[PDB]
Amino acid sequence: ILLRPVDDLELTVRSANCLKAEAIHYIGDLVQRTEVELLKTPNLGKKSLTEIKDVLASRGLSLGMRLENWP
Amino acid sequence: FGIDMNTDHTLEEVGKQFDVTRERIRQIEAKALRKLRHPSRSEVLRSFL
Amino acid sequence: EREEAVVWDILDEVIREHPVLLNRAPTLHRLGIQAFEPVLIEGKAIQLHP
DNA sequence: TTATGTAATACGTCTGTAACTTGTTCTTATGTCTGTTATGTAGTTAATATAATTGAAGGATTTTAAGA
DNA sequence: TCTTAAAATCGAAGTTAATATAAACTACATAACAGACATAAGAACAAGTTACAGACGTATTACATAA
Repeated sequence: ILLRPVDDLELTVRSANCLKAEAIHYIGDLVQRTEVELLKTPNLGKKSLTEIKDVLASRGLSLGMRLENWP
Repeated sequence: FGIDMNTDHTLEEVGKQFDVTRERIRQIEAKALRKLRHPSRSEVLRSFL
Repeated sequence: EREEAVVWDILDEVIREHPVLLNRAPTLHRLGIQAFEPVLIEGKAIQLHP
């Protein structure tokens, strides 16, 4: 799952839009960032972030883990 | 496409289901098509090539 | 068709206890057809118990 | 003590994104009509000529109907 | 009661892959093939209608400061 691109998460056009604007392309890039780092993204609000959290937690994953030597 | 159905239907009678509008039916079908093309729900269908 | 190894293990598991019927013509009596447990062998000839 | 003024904080909210939907407008695939050529059908020919036809072959036993 | 012609039967697999002779002209109607046009179906763009998001601005309360 760590080797799939972000679009696989099936994000709302608002979300995928924002994360494609910050060059966050890979789920490792999603997880190594924290909640506050994402909430600082322009046009990334609280409810967008909470739906990212819900969908990513659907796949047994969570925010904030440290991945060594990524990638 | 006529799945589980005797006949195939064009945009007209597909609209005749709830609202008789052509371009909405087309856009709905295209949205469904790119949604299915998503690599997450198409591996089971790609095996039939 | 590619004859992979796992195909061979699967074949062993299917033939593990599936009997096969051996026949020789002319079938003069009912002993001309009998059931045997197959053992997979390399070759092209059927090995028959004496 | 109490006005005052800064500051945290929670809630409206104005605006920027995006979904749903229709107009309409243009393009193309298809069904149909029409004209022309090839195909398919049919009728006729008037010295005279007048009982096929081609094979094919070392069978050995039974049972069952016709003929007398 | 005795010939005499017919009728029927005659082991399994296995393999196997065929041939090869012998009217014409004319007249008519029909079917097929090609081309062009109209129509129905879809593709493309643009607009409108609508609610929600995202961060800002505001309002409220509590702490600090001033009298």
